Amino acid sequence: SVGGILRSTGRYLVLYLIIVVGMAYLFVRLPSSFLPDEDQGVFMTMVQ
Amino acid sequence: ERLSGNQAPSLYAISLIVVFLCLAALYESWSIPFSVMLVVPLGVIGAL
Amino acid sequence: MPNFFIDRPIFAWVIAIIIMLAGGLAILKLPVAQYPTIAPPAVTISASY
Amino acid sequence: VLVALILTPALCATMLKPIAKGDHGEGKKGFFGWFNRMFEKSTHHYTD
Ligand SMILES: CCCCCCCCCCCCO[C@@H]1O[C@H](CO)[C@@H](O[C@H]2O[C@H](CO)[C@@H](O)[C@H](O)[C@H]2O)[C@H](O)[C@H]1O
Ligand SMILES: CCCCCCCCCCCCO[C@@H]1O[C@H](CO)[C@@H](O[C@H]2O[C@H](CO)[C@@H](O)[C@H](O)[C@H]2O)[C@H](O)[C@H]1O
Ligand SMILES: CCCCCCCCCCCCO[C@@H]1O[C@H](CO)[C@@H](O[C@H]2O[C@H](CO)[C@@H](O)[C@H](O)[C@H]2O)[C@H](O)[C@H]1O
Ligand SMILES: CCCCCCCCCCCC
Ligand SMILES: CCCCCCCC
Repeated sequence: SVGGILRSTGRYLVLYLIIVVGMAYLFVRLPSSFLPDEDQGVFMTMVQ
Repeated sequence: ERLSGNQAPSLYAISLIVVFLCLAALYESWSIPFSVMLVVPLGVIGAL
Repeated sequence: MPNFFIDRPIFAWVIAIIIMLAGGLAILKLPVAQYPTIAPPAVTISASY
Repeated sequence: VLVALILTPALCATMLKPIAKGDHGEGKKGFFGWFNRMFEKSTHHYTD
C-alpha cells in the first residue's frame, strides 16, 4: 500500500495541504481558556 | 493582564528552530529535518 | 572530538547557532546598569526627642 | 577553546582554499605581497 503511495507522491501533497487548512480552520474556531472550573464539592452564596 | 501577554508564539517559534537544528545535527543534513517536521499537523488535526 | 566535527560540519554549526540563539534571547531579558551592587548595605535607625 | 575544537576545524576542512607547496604569499600582488616578503624576511632575522 505504501509502495503505491510513493508512485503518486504529488497527490498526497495536495491531501496534506487539505489537512493543514483543516488544522488551521479548527484552531481559529476552537476558543481558548486557562484551566477548567472543577466540581470541588463545595460552593458559596453572597447575601448583600 | 497588562504586564505582558501573547508570548507563546515567540517561544514556540524558537522551539521549532531548535528542533530543526537538533534534527539537522542528528542526520548531518539541512534538508532531511523537514521530513520529520512535516508530521506536526498529523497530530494536531486529531486533537482539534 | 576535533576529528568528529571535521566530518560533521552541520553538527558543529548547530552547536554554534544554539549558543548564539540562547545568547540573543538572554540580551533581551538581562538587566542593564552602570555597575552591579557593589556598595555594602546599610540600615539606619532614626529617632526624635 | 570549545569553538576552536568544534566549529573552527570544521570550517578549516570545508571553507578554506587550497595552498600549494612552497607558497607563503610572496607572489601576491600589491600591499599583501610586500607584507609577506617583509614578514618572511623578518622571521629569518628573528630565528637567527
Ligand atoms: C545542562 C545544560 C544547562 C546549560 C546552562 C546554560 C544555559 C543557560 C540558560 C539559557 C540562557 C537564556 O535564557 C535565560 O535563562 C534565564 C534562566 O535563569 C532566564 O532568567 C529567569 O530567571 C528566573 C528563573 O530562574 C525567572 O523567574 C525569570 O522570569 C527569568 O528572567 C532569562 O530570562 C533567560 O533569558
Ligand atoms: C555580536 C555583537 C555583540 C554586541 C553586544 C552588545 C549588547 C549590548 C546590549 C545592552 C543594551 C540592551 O538593552 C536592552 O535591549 C532590549 C531590546 O534589544 C530591551 O528589550 C525590551 O524591548 C523588546 C522589544 O524591542 C521587548 O521584546 C522586550 O520584552 C523588552 O524587554 C531591553 O529592555 C533593554 O534593556
Ligand atoms: C617610522 C615611521 C614609519 C615609516 C613611514 C615612512 C615610510 C618609510 C619606508 C618604510 C616602508 C613603508 O612601507 C611602504 O608600503 C608600501 C605599500 O603600498 C610599499 O609598496 C608596495 O605596494 C605597492 C602597491 O602596488 C607595490 O607596487 C610595491 O611594489 C610594494 O613595494 C612600499 O614599498 C613601502 O615604502
Ligand atoms: C557546511 C555547510 C556550509 C553552509 C554554512 C551555513 C552557515 C549558516 C549560518 C547561520 C547564521 C546564524
Ligand atoms: C577520541 C574519541 C573521542 C570522540 C568524542 C566524540 C563526542 C563528541
